[PDB]
Amino acid sequence: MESHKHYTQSETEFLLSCAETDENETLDYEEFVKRFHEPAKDIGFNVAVLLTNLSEHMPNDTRLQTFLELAESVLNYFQPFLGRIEIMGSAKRIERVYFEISESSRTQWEKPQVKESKRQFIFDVVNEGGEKEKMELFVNFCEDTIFEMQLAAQIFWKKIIAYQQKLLNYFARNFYNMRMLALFVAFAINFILLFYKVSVHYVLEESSGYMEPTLRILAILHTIISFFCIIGYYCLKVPLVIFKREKEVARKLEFDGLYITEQPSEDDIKGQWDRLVINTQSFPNNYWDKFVKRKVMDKYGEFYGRDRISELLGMDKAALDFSDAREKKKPKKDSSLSAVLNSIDVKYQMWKLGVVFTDNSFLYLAWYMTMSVLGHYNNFFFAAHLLDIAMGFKTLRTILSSVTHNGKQLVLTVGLLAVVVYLYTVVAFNFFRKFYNKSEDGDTPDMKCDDMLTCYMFHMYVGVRAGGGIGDEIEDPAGDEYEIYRIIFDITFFFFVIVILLAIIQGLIIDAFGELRDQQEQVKEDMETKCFICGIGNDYFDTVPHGFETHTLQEHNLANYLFFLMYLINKDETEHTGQESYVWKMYQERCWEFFPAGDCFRKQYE
Amino acid sequence: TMSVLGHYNNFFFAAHLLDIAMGFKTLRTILSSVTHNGKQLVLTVGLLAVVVYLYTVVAFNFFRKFYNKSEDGDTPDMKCDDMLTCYMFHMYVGVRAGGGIGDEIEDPAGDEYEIYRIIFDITFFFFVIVILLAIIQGLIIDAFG
Amino acid sequence: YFEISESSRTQWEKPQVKESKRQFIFDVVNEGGEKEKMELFVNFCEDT
Ligand SMILES: [Ca+2]
Ligand SMILES: [Zn+2]
Repeated sequence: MESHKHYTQSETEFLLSCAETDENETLDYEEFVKRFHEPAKDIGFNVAVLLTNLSEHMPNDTRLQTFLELAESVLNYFQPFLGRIEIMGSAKRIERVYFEISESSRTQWEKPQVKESKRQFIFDVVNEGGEKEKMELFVNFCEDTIFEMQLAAQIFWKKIIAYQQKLLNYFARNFYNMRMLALFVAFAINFILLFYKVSVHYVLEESSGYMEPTLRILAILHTIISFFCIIGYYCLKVPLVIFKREKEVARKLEFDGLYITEQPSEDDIKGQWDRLVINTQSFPNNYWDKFVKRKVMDKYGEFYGRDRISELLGMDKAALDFSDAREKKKPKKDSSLSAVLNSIDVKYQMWKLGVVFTDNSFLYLAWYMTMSVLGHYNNFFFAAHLLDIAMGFKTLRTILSSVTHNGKQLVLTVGLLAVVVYLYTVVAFNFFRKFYNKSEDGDTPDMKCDDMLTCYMFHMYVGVRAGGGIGDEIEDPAGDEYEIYRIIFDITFFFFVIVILLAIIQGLIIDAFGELRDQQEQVKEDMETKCFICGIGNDYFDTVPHGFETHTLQEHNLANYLFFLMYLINKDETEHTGQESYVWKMYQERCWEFFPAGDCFRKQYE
Repeated sequence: TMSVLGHYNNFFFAAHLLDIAMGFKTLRTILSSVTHNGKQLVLTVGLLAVVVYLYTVVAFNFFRKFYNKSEDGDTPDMKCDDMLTCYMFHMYVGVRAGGGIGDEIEDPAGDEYEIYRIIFDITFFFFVIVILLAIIQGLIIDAFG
Repeated sequence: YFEISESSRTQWEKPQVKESKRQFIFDVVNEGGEKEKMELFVNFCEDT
């Protein structure tokens, strides 16, 4: 401690004065730091927040300058522990509030799935969401993310359950690695299936042993890995989506009265599926708000009937359960002795199944599993697993979303194409029917136009795909009886169908791909040259070196805002400061006017 | 090294004609364009290979009696009677026929697989010819632009 | 105000200096923005 260049002799002797000397000349540094560091850390963080507030408010004071050099000598330890937010409220001015950030919160934020959720939120809030619901979506994302961080941190009856929990946690932790291994095994199976031949009798001929049994080995391994992937997903991401839906339906019940006063429509299947379990037993299982039932009861009980509310919301004959629990409640209760199973609520379980079977990703993994099962029957069904790279990469997802994007325009252009092909078909069927003789020697003429449906199909199957119309494959007229009419027909066909409509669908898909790529680049450039919270711009902060960088990484950090919301939630109110209590009241009343809309600390002060 | 190799075989001096591409400006622009959207080009080519492979396996299972590339024979030159040969024939003819793959193999002309064969061929000419090949074309043209 | 040498003018009129100048202009207006523009310009002046 005297040679590590971080202590002078006075400090070294002051620190040896704190020794224990347990009669053998030995100190236990373990208990030393377990006893002498935690309160020191807490009060040091408090005084560091005080000094940082004083610094960021009153600059350029030599006495405060030495105070600040000592302050930063201390802050070199509390830099990753203090966070700052710019609130706008209760004073008509920007206020820099400070708070504590937990190492656990930092780790759970550094977790991968949290980063994936963050990038997805950024993308779908800059693409679709504007500025009226931007803060709404951001606060919803913060809530979903703190729930996801809690889940990631969480990641005879006492012998099987404690092991199945560990197994599910391991699967949820290695879900992504399971996906990569599944992709690699699928590529291997497809390579082996490429090394193939036929004799009516399928055999893998191109190799000499060591390749037939490994195919079945990799097939059963891929099936096992697909089952492991779906099991890990069901315990890693299903909690998040069911929590989102529970929060949505609970807030619709509380604020809007979706199933009390403004009953949903008949086409919205989501409304009906939520009405299915607005009255279940354990309705808020993941929203951590087990009192939305009593809240909506107290809100809509004196107008629509308290008994009616209690029967439509579940928990019948328990309108006095609150008073019974407030006055001489029961201490506890054993689970059961004869009812080991069926304790769960079948209604809520069916609701969970119905919400996971329309997740658009659980469905993808289910299709993956069924394709593996079918590949066990016929090995060539493992080729469908090669499409996993299209969903794994970015620009491939862009191509797929492009071919899906202009869906209605594509379908209607294809319909118009079919209609012009049908019109050209009927004119060729009436007039130019002696020219559709597809034979070289015969002598049996293979007339493709001597039937309406066959002629229409020959048209839609040759004339659309000949690249030069339809006349370049059937016989040339070469006779002054229908020459001019036949040529005008063929040139009009090659004009409207080949170089116009086919080109229209081509350009439709190409422009959809270009638009999707261009929106992605615009989202990237907006995140790179514009602030998310305030959105003042980049040239304003491009005055001091790294100005915009420090502004977006210190003052208006989305991670800092999320950590501040987590701190307010875990703050144990009646201990909030003025600004913290104000922000908490705004968050409870769902107003979000405390975000800096068109101002920042630099724009407000010097 | 190309000059040294041209001393061995004189035709290696043809590689020196590419010096104008680096000497001029718009030619360097064309080369930097074909290099620019590199990852997007590679991944679009991979997706192209994948759809060609899927169309290959469906043609290999169902429409294998139509790949008879002969005029007189009498020995049938079946190009689809092997998986790798069928995939290669696909990636080598159906991508570059300009009108799909059905415009070079025999017409079904029979009410047994006619509708399925035509839907297969029109979907091929749609996805591979006038969509994905067009996507790579537009990628390079837009990089140049 | 300052003095400019005829030697400096000639070496600036040299061709490779003009090539380096145009390359710097191109790759400082294309990739470089305004935060590192003066950095790149001073580095170019030293190289030149
Ligand atoms: Ca208080
Ligand atoms: Zn900002």
